[PDB]
Amino acid sequence: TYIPMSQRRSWADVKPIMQDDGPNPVVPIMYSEEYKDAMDYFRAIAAKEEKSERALELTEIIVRMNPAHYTVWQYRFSLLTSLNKSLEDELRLMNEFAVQNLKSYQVWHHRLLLLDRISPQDPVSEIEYIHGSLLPDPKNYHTWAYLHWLYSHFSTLGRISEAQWGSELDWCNEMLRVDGRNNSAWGWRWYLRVSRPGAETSSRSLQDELIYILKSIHLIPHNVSAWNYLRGFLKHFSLPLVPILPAILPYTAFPMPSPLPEDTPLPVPLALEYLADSFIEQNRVDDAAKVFEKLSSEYDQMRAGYWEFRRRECA
Amino acid sequence: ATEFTPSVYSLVSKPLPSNSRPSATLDEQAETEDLISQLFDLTADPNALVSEHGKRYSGLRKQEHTQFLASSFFQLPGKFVSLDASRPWLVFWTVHSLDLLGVALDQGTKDRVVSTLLHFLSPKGGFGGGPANSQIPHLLPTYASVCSLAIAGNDSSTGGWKDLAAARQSIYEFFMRCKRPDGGFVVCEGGEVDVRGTYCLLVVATLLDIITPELLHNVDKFVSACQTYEGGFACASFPFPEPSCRVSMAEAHGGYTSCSLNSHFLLTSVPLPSFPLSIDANAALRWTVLQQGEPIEGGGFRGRTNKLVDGCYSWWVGGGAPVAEELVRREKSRKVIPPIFNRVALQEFTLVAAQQDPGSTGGLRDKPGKRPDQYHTCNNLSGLSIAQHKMSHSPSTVSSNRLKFDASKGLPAVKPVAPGGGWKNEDERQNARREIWANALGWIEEEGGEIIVGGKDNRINTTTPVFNILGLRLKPFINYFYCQE
Ligand SMILES: N#Cc1ccc(Cn2cncc2CN2CCN(c3cccc(Cl)c3)C(=O)C2)cc1
Ligand SMILES: CC(C)=CCC/C(C)=C/CC/C(C)=C/COP(=O)(O)OP(=O)(O)O
Ligand SMILES: OC[C@H]1O[C@@](CO)(O[C@H]2O[C@H](CO)[C@@H](O)[C@H](O)[C@H]2O)[C@@H](O)[C@@H]1O
Ligand SMILES: OC[C@H]1O[C@@](CO)(O[C@H]2O[C@H](CO)[C@@H](O)[C@H](O)[C@H]2O)[C@@H](O)[C@@H]1O
Ligand SMILES: OC[C@H]1O[C@@](CO)(O[C@H]2O[C@H](CO)[C@@H](O)[C@H](O)[C@H]2O)[C@@H](O)[C@@H]1O
Ligand SMILES: O=S(=O)(O)C[C@H](O)CNC1CCCCC1
Ligand SMILES: O=S(=O)(O)C[C@H](O)CNC1CCCCC1
Ligand SMILES: O=S(=O)(O)C[C@H](O)CNC1CCCCC1
Ligand SMILES: [Zn+2]
Repeated sequence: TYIPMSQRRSWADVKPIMQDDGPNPVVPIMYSEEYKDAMDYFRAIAAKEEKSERALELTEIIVRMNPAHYTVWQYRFSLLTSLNKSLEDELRLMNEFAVQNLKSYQVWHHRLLLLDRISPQDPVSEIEYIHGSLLPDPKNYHTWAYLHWLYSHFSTLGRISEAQWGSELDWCNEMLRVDGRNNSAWGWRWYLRVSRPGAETSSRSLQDELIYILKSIHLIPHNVSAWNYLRGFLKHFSLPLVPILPAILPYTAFPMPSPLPEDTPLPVPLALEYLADSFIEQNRVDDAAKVFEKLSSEYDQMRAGYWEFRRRECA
Repeated sequence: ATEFTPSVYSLVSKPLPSNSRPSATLDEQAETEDLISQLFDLTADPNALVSEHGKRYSGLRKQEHTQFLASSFFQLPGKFVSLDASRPWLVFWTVHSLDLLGVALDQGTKDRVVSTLLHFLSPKGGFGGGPANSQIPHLLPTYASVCSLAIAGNDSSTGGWKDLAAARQSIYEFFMRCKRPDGGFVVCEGGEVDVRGTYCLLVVATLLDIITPELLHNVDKFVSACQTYEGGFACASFPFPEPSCRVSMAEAHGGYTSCSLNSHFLLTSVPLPSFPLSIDANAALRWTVLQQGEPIEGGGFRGRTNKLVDGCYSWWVGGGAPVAEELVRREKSRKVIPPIFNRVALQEFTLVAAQQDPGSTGGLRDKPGKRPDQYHTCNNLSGLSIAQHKMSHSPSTVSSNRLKFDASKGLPAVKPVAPGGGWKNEDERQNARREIWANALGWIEEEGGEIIVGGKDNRINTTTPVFNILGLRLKPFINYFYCQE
């Protein structure tokens, strides 16, 4: 049975404050006895701006019931800094939250704030945790965004070694080996290989990247992730499409296509987009328009309107 | 009108090819393809004259959806505590859906909506996810509350619009407290930084006439750098050490692409020099159209590459299409008509797959197998509206707006945080007021552009791109704050 906080001697000095909903509010929630009681006392605690251990304990009670309660999370971090609490211990609690399936924008942001403040000299153990946390949830958007932040923030502090970057690429390669259709991992590859300030982008480095991309395409010809990466790569480095065309041409009917893998019906819509864009590069607008028309009427009819727009843009 | 928008039923439905490489992504995809295609097979083609015998009827069950929204509008069970910090969204999702469904609230109920939301307003500025004595202000419920007040409020003493006008300075100050030097905003004190915050802030600032140069500095650069190699936009960009370079921090997503395109569009009507920093509109358009699913997955939109189709992205991705289209149009005109997405297929996804099965709770949903909710009800319907009605931003309408604008009418100018943070002079401020107001009211329903799949009984009202409220709500609301009534 639940013991009301008004009956607890630890809270006797606190006068709870009721929720100020006003008369007959819309969308009211029938709060549980526990949640209402906790919020009544939090309202009082926060109004008086008490920074104490009981206030800290109370914030944990509330966020367990509602992980998205941003006000309480804001108050919790203020409590951690005011009381000079062990932030490493708090990180361990956040790990437990993930295991207990308690998640939100707020939990991930709280984690960011903790790592920012702890500011470890080597963030390897946190990087390792994040990798492990992606196993049951390989596409969790918050986790991927956090990983980007972690490497970005700590690299500005000069705290990411070349060995650390190397193992990160190794890990990303394994993720893409496990699931080549994981677009989140492709996005992480782009950061590691293209967009990050320290990315190695020499002539031979671009050659190696092209090889990797094409081999990914030849392995999974219908993988939209791989095609978007190819097109993004050539566009970013202002590389002509024509010299790579022999590797893509078989999908419209450097590493070349495999007999093609089984269950690979032709043509691949994005291979046709490539072919059409290569015609535009050659100033062959009529040939380009012909491909867009085929995409519109036969090979990618869902986007009939869009491909017609691209066709008209040639004429 | 439908030449380039083939019906799902007129196309061949085949699974996404495996290329003989199985993966977790494909396992989920094939399973979802099965769920959606099987429901399409059980449902009568909405376009057919002879609605075949024994098959489920796909008509929009407006009354079921009205009952769904009504049954949770006045009381929510204890489990909804997960959305206690999102109660203004529960308000917005309901009142906007009812607007779209053409269901009027009586004045008494409207007054309750106003009262509920006004108690969420802090004197220091901004709305929170609950009462001011319970929750701190936050950019997202500020958007949700402001839009809800546009929908349910009025210009009388009990209508709430008066309260917003008085709160203009404090709301502006809250916005400035959220501002970071790189152009990002925290969603709340000590909160996360992403383009949802930027979008929600820019909508409210536009509507209430509280835009200044200091509020917008670097905001364009932050958003522009969210664009990924895929063409869509990520949650945020990281400023590398004024900054040497800005880098996108995750995948292009429908939600963040919606917020980014809309944010950028709002910024284009602010006449600051070399502002806003350009985005790649064609890449954004390409990404948008590529997220429309194949016939087997019902022509609904997915939120990101190699993920699943979901009814809510009809608004987030579909509703970004007319914005991207307009930006592409402007760019081609700067250097120097068929629909750009399958408007028919999207309506078919909504009618066939996104509605709750008949004779039950009602409401609209993510996909078959998922419980309907308020969030999906609102976003399915908002997306359906975009598909049904051809919305365009009209330069001639904007020109007509400019001609009727009265600069001598307006509320007191906000006092900037920094002495030089305001407009250079009154002429430049008034020119900005005119541009912001004229462009905000530039969206028109194209004559002859209407396509209502399944017949006119399926027609819902026309939402406005960028803002996502009805034009009939937007006009008197913005006119009130700019004193253009
Ligand atoms: N924000 C956000 C968000 C995050 C993830 C998603 C992904 N998504 C897609 N379909 C369902 C979802 C899960 N969403 C439901 C709505 N929602 C929410 C709550 C309060 C307000 C708003 Cl607008 C939205 C969430 O936070 C989580 C969608 C939206
Ligand atoms: C104005 C405002 C508040 C806009 C928000 C827009 C929006 C829909 C954002 C989604 C953000 C996000 C982390 C999605 C991933 O969720 P998921 O992995 O559950 O969904 P997924 O599989 O479709 O990507
Ligand atoms: O977290 C408490 C801590 O934050 C501050 C500002 O840094 O106040 C914020 O939190 C209070 C409790 O929720 C609110 O009343 C206030 O509006 C908000 O700014 C500090 O004053 C407080 O110690
Ligand atoms: O078999 C491929 C061939 O069929 C078409 C339609 O005639 O596309 C169908 O099959 C594709 C899978 O290979 C699906 O992606 C698509 O949704 C479906 O219509 C042609 O477009 C394609 O060339
Ligand atoms: O399509 C234009 C216009 O025609 C109407 C009837 O006036 O519906 C017809 O067209 C729809 C879309 O092509 C079909 O789904 C429907 O079966 C057919 O009657 C209007 O609803 C529509 O706006
Ligand atoms: O929301 S809708 O599906 O459009 C409308 C509801 O199904 C109501 N259907 C009634 C059943 C009994 C006879 C009168 C009609
Ligand atoms: O000064 S104002 O902002 O107008 C009014 C107070 O600050 C409100 N503080 C609340 C205390 C309880 C938790 C949520 C915040
Ligand atoms: O206005 S039109 O599009 O020509 C035709 C009507 O909208 C058809 N609506 C149906 C009426 C009978 C019950 C099921 C809906
Ligand atoms: Zn959804």
